[PDB]
Amino acid sequence: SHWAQIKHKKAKVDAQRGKLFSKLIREIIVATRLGGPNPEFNPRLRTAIEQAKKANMPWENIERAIKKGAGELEGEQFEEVIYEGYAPGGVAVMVLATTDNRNRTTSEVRHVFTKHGGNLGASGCVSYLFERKGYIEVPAKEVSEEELLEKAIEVGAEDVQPGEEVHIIYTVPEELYEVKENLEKLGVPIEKAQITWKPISTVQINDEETAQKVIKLLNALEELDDVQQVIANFEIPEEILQK
Repeated sequence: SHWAQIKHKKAKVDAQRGKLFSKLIREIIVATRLGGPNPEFNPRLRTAIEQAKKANMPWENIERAIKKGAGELEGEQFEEVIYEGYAPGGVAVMVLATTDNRNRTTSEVRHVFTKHGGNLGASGCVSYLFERKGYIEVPAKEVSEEELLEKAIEVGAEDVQPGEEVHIIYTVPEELYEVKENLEKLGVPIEKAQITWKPISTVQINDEETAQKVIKLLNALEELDDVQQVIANFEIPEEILQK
């Protein structure tokens, strides 16, 4: 279950909503800038819109976000940037950010890494330790380990890992939406469907001291509005101590 920690079905559907919506708004903006404001020719946008609706984000905010990503070109500038660096214990970290000011975000990220004993590196310092994959989340509460494990295989997934709160399904990146579609067509609810990076191997970290620094670093990166996803290749002995 190495990092699938939303604590138990989302982090907080009350105090944390502004932050979550801010990130959903960014995804709609970038999906729009990347494949157009017309969802019919934009599967990513179709999915971003759906996730926003599922999270109870006002439809007026969803519409506003699409106009911002399309009415783009001067007066915005949101782009996706990938940061790569190392946390203590030799743990590799990729950070997927969507920002309107790269220099600003880079400094915020660099500060976070340094504060926690890590080090932001240059483009390419860790990506060879990960692979780009489709990532699908399905609510544990609503399905079963057994039924889901079978359906994942039935649709033809790359990798599956049960969860206490969420089950995770990985796919070939180009087949992310095809798999999502086939899973919903079989009755499986989808909580999230997005492109992510998956470690090709993990780094075992047994020093409880080091483990805590790694986790605080990752948590700190998550607290940045500019950050969409944080991925690391650590391997920690079943520990819930902290976020």
